[PDB]
Amino acid sequence: MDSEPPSEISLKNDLEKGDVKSKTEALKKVIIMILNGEKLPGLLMTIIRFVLPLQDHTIKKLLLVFWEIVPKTTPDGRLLHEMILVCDAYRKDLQHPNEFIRGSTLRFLCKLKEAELLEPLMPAIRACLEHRHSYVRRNAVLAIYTIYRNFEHLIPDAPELIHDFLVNEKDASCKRNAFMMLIHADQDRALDYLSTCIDQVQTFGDILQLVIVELIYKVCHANPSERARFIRCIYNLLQSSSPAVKYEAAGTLVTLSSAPTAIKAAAQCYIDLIIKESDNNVKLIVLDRLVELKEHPAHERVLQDLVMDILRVLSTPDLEVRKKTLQLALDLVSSRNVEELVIVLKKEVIKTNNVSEHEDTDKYRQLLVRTLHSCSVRFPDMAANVIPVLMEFLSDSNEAAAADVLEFVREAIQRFDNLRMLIVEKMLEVFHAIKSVKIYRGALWILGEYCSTKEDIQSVMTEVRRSLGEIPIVESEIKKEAGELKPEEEITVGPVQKLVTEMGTYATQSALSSSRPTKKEEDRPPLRGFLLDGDFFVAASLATTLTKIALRYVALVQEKKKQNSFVAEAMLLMATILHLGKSDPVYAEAYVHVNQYDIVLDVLVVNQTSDTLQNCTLELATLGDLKLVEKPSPLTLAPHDFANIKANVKVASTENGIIFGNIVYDVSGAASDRNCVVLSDIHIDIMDYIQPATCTDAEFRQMWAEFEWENKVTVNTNMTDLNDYLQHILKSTNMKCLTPEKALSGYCGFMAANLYARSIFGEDALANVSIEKPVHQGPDAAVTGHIRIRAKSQGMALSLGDKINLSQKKTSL
Amino acid sequence: EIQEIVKTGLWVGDCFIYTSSVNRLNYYVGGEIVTIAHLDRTMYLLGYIPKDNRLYLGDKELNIVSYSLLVSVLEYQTAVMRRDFSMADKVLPTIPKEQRTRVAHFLEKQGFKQQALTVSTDPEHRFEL
Amino acid sequence: MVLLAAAVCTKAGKAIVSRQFVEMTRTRIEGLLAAFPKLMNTGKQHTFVETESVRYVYQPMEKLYMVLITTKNSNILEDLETLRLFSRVIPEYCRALEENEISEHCFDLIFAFDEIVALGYRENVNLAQIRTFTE
Repeated sequence: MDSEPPSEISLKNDLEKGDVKSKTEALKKVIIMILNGEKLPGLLMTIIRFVLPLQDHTIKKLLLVFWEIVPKTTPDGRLLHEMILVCDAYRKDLQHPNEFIRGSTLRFLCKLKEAELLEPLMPAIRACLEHRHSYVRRNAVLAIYTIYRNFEHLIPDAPELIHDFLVNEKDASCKRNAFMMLIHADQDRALDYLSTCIDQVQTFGDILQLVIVELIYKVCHANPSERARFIRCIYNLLQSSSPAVKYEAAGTLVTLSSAPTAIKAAAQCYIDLIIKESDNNVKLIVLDRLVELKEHPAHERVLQDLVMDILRVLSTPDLEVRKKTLQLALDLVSSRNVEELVIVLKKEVIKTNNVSEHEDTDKYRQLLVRTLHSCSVRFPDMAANVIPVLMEFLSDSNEAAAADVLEFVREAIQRFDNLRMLIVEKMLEVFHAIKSVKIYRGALWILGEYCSTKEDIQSVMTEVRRSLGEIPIVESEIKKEAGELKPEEEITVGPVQKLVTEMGTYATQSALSSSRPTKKEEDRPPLRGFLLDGDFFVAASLATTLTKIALRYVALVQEKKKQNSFVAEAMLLMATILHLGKSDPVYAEAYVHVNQYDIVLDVLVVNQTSDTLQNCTLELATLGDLKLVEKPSPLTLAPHDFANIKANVKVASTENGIIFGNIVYDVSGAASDRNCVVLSDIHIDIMDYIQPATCTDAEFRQMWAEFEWENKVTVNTNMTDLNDYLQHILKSTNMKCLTPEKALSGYCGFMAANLYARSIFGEDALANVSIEKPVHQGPDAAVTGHIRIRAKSQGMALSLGDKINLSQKKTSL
Repeated sequence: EIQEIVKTGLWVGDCFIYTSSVNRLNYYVGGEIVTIAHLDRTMYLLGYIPKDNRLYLGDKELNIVSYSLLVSVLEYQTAVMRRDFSMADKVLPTIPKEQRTRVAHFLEKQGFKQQALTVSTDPEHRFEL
Repeated sequence: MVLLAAAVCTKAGKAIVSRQFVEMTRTRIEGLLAAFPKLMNTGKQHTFVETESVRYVYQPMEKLYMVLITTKNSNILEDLETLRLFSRVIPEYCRALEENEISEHCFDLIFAFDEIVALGYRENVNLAQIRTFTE
């Protein structure tokens, strides 16, 4: 009988039957239905009658079982007395020669904090005063303590009965087996006795002595219990810069992340931390101790650095461990992050050296070039390293492989003015075999800026200019680029001037030069030719032309703040980006009142009628996410009764199977068809059910992408900013205004709120409230705001859309 | 009696350089145990062959691995043990950063907070001294 | 009490047999055991996993969870050790875990629970000790 709540009639029958097995099974079936929480008092006389005196342990044990989980509730066969049918003949049970029945009886009897059993539990310590097992003596210290807990904090429970009444706790210390139920409030002499016992311990018992009294002067003295306290005590005597090298903490710690890569990744972190405490700049974070595994002697054999190499990773162990490991290389050794990121990047970025680090997918290659290159932009020393490695990247000599390479290096030159003169000659080489945009773009920029340095350019450019591949974006990049630097410093059959001619043709003009350009018609609609066409005031010469622009870098460009940079090593970053970091007539009148922060729905129940409505009961219901914190409890609604009855309200619950409308309120009365009527007290909305939750800009952005929010409305009374009406109203449809999606200035400055919720509707809810408050001569519609809304199938989107207008209720009875 | 157990050991002068069951190469000076270096794996001291300028270690292999003994550290610390704190300071220009702070801490443990203050690179160790 | 309940669960969505040492967790016992042990106590194949602010210690046996629950704790070794001793005692009564056979020996298991953990404090048990009681 797993859980069957109607079966009590059969149990009575089964409980006495003249067959002992049946009786045991019955009583067992009662236990299992109560434990789940089901019907049990009908049976009581039957249950109690067979078992009572006997020394036959199994039925007695079963009855003994049922007296610690419901004795108080059941009363057919027990009623209320001092020597109840729980203990009257269980004084026999306590005083049987078999330890088990006595012991069991003692154990339940003393366990209860019952006051209708207080006297019978007190000399119940007799059953276990003699200690036939470790179990008997432990059973005794726990039972005396449980007696002490049960209203006997004074002389009824404190001395000895004949050996224990609160003194097993003392005795246990010096006896062969220990266990101290003495944790609080008990004899001082036993506490003292436990200390002595630390030495003459029994190990289970030591965990009991130890919860009470901890800290040792020793190293130990033995056993897991003492050992477990000991690592706590050690952390005290050296708190300083974490544990560093984990103590006896290490054993539990592995299981704490049994799923399976995460342990190594964590372990790797600690091992890296431990090596050294470095400068602790941007991603140079290694704490713990400065010297404890050093770094870097030149006589150390086979050195520290061997372990450091693991941390430099491509994936060399698996991805979770990889992400931890790349950060960890950066963390022990660099200048900041820059130094060790360049080494690390050199390995990752595409080459002709190894083909286990090159790939023909263009974005990844490109990104890897940008990561290597960002280190230079960060720190100078890296410029010198980067440029020759970049030329190796080029040497791959696939159209695309060159292409990616050329694209970053060209950015580097914008930063690094006439420093990378050397690269230009390498960069031209792979520009001729071509099937893509990227190669043309980049090459034309290097060869263009670099012209003073070289003289090749008609020849290199011209094979490509009459070759094909994909050429949209090529136009833009060649347009600003081709002439640049020194007015007449090249010549192969086209000097720098031919280049300016070319540069202009490629931009949007027409001219025979480099055997004509591939295309002329520019990239995306805004860019066009014209700016540059106007430009080249002084023909490709460092002055105030293309050259200027080329040998200068747009805004601030420093660090790895992503200003001509990309922020570490490209593969590690994907993982970091991913991390969102999300945090019968009846009359009612009613108002909601709050006194001393108690929120209640006031209801007055009125019988305007002369007719009888007796049988009157009042209930507030649990609909779904609405709940009663206590229904109105008066038996009112009688002939010409006016009553004030208070129903307390909650807003947060779990969905019930009954209707999901406004608030259900139920009054009952006389009638047999409609004994229960549902009638209303004032408004509560569907919107309550939504649950508020919040987003950060990353979670908002991810969800924006994840599912559409095209749906918009413009809501009146969003004249005001985010903070005022809009927040308060948004709150009531369990929403909250978080992070921005705005871009403010002297022409821009709609207020933008990123909203989130996680509705109990199987959807989230998100929105952006844009408040069109004029920051221009031509506003949208002046003050008002357009709320762009969604939910996960946009079923709550709509709630956001209208619950940001207005919202107010009041009455004054 | 020395803290780190001696799995195997060797005498270089009256100083005992030994391996430990922690994989630590330590040296005994003064009845104090200092760690000269950390061994990454389990290693045994074959002997010290002046020719190679090395201590020859062997793993499980009947082959050679070599650790040169860090004499400058050892001499700084040995001098400290003898209570020749000044003498150990002469060694200090050839004790690097964190090692000067450590050797300083050795000097200090033996006694004389001030001489330890001059050698300690780290300002914090100076500040406390 | 430190130990709220000691409970044998079926991840059928119910507490098959369970023990409330002193009247506190009656119906409460079934809801906790029913939700949490279904997800492996929300574990990942880790003996300690804590969910809804209640420490669940467990061991899977078939579609069943033998579960210890605490919301307070005195020592690391101890919580496992009562569960462990319980796991010696449970196949003597029910021949592994299995809902029907667990159900039939509600009395056996329940009695062991009272004996093993008394007023939430982890006493010790053994298969021979168990015998005197069910005799």
